[PDB]
Amino acid sequence: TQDYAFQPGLTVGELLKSSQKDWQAAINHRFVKELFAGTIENKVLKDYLIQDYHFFDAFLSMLGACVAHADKLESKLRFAKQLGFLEADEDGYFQKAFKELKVAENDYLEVTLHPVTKAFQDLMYSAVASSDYAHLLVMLVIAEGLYLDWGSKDLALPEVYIHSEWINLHRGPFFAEWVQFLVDELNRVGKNREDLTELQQRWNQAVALELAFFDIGYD
Amino acid sequence: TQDYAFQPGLTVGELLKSSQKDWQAAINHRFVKELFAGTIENKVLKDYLIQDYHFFDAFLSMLGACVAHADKLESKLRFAKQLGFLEADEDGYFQKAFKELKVAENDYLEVTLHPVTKAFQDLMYSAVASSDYAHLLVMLVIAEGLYLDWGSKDLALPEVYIHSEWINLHRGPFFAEWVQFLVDELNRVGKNREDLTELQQRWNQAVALELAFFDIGYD
Repeated sequence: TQDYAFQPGLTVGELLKSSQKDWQAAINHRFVKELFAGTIENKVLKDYLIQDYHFFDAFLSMLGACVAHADKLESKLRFAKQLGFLEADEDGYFQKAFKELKVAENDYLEVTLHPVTKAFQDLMYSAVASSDYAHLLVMLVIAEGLYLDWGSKDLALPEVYIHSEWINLHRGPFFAEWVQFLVDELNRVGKNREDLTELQQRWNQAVALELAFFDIGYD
Repeated sequence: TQDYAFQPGLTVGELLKSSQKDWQAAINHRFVKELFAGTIENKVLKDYLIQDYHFFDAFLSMLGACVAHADKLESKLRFAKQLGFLEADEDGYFQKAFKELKVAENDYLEVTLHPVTKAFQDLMYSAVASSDYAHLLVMLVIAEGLYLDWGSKDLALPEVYIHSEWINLHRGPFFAEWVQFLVDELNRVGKNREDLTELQQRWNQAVALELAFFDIGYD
């Protein structure tokens, strides 16, 4: 019944059923509302972005691990394409946002990982350690799929670059096609697996952490 | 004493000493001579490129594993940048070259891996399996460094695209800077390692395989 910005199919559709409350709470979080309105306080966005730049570090590693462990050359190449985009456009955003928000390089070194950020990294690095494409895809479908689901909201875009660009990085046909690729891959490789319970446990925990992460800047 | 297109430094400089004969034989191979002259037979280039597109598959995986296992975010990002380049420009070359040489998708599925190609993949996938950044860098410094060393030769470039573009993909300031990055990284992480013998054994075997690979099209 629940609609999403992507077409979940069978396996991802099944995984989504147990995380619904967390998923909906995340995409309708205060953070998302205030970002779209342009009303979000700089201190809140700054704190979120500092923690998120650590997410991004482990996130690149997951994409790398998919290039390493995907079973199809075409899939490897699509991951490679996304990695090039992230180095150019997403890292570019972070550097511009930190300059605007007056975050020096060391003002990044010195910020402690929030317990949620630490939990998320642990979970991401365990997917890397598994060398298991399905476990990596669980993490990526959630991170990218949930961000597409809020990014795709029918709300007027805010005028300030540091607001609009964070939305635009998680919105639009290129990102939507990428998310559907990830979903299609998890449906492909997830189809007949013995360890669906383990995948579901990872899935549910990662959605919970996505929701908790949005509270970081409001602490 | 031996000059290279990159500055080897300490650790890479030491590794190079035991592979000199193979290295020089590879960069002065008939393949390289005939490619630069534009005299290489289509059948020879085709056979080489078909086997090389399997090298490229495992090669992307090694780059991915470096994004996953590099110890610095800046390094991860440089690997991510190179992966985007390879998906765009290098895969693009392969698709154009196969079209020109009339190699159908299935004329790729059906070609057996040459024993050298198989050996090289095994060695590349073992570096991936190690999750050890130094072992991955050994493989990448050799693959990219040796290709820069022949690609950088002071010989007039041939006129035919399928010849010139294979040279141009392994020549020039962007590729040279990439190779020096890789060397600098191996010098950084290789500096104090207990398993230098194991790294040297990998190194020497990979250079030997690079040399053998050039004979594939002449078999």
